[PDB]
Amino acid sequence: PAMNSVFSGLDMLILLPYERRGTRLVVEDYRPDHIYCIGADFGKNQDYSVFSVLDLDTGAIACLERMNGATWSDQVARLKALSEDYGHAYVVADTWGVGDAIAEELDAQGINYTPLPVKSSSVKEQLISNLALLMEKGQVAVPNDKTILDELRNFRYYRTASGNQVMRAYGRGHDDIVMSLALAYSQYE
Ligand SMILES: [Mn+2]
Repeated sequence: PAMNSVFSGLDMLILLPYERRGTRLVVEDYRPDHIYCIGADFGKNQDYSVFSVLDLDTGAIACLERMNGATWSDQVARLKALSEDYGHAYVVADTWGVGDAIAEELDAQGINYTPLPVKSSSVKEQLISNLALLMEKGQVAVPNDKTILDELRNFRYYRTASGNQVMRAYGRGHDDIVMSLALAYSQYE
């Protein structure tokens, strides 16, 4: 890792085998004795949407769905399906800048969700520092997928012109997986 890497506790990340079923990485099927939530980062234009199903009883990701270019309505429909598959799991939705259609459709489709708008660097810092702490404590468990692990590895610290800390992907990379995971783990106790 670089000097400015955010996830200094990557060595304590638990790596889980999975089956790739289309856009889903399935670690395990629904356990009805457990309670789940889903961290949801939507894709605005050609950005990736990522939905991370977290078993709140074990702290392990059960399923992660990722794609780009899906229509807004299809993103909501895929989220509905995931929620229903995991016992009407509640969605932690980053509602910031998603547009009226997704917001309206979450309600119109009766999706079980709570808003967590990632509306500033301060909110992002809260989410990320919680994920990083849980990770160092050996409480984060994710599909053992190189794309996921690489996005975590390449998440780094930078300073703005005003001196404020920001966190983002190295180079010209993506962080939708990082954010989806952080949205899920925001609920984990
Ligand atoms: Mn994103």
